[PDB]
Amino acid sequence: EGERKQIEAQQNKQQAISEKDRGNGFFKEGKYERAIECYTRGIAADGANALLPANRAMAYLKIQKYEEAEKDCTQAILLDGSYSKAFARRGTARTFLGKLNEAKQDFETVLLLEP
Amino acid sequence: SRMEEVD
Repeated sequence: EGERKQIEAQQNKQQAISEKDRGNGFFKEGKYERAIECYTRGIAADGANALLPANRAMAYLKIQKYEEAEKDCTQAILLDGSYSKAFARRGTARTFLGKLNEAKQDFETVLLLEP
Repeated sequence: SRMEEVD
């Protein structure tokens, strides 16, 4: 009854994927400030997709944040620790933040994944 | 630059 409607409430979370694609569309044309919006709205409805915080972290990198990029990357890795891009981006953000050891090990983590 | 690519 309510449980099936709950699985339906799940499967309807493709909103996240479309917000993802749209935000990506904004990113590819240099419009990051709306990419982040689509990414946020995408996160609000699931939730457990690493692509959203990863890409949002990349946009954050493109607008000189690093802190926000680092937090989003950490979350993305928490969701999927097999996504090398999150590690690379977090390594970049940390490199800009002055966290050189951690950035280094994130980088050789990228090297370790890809390979 | 490949990390720059968005999936």
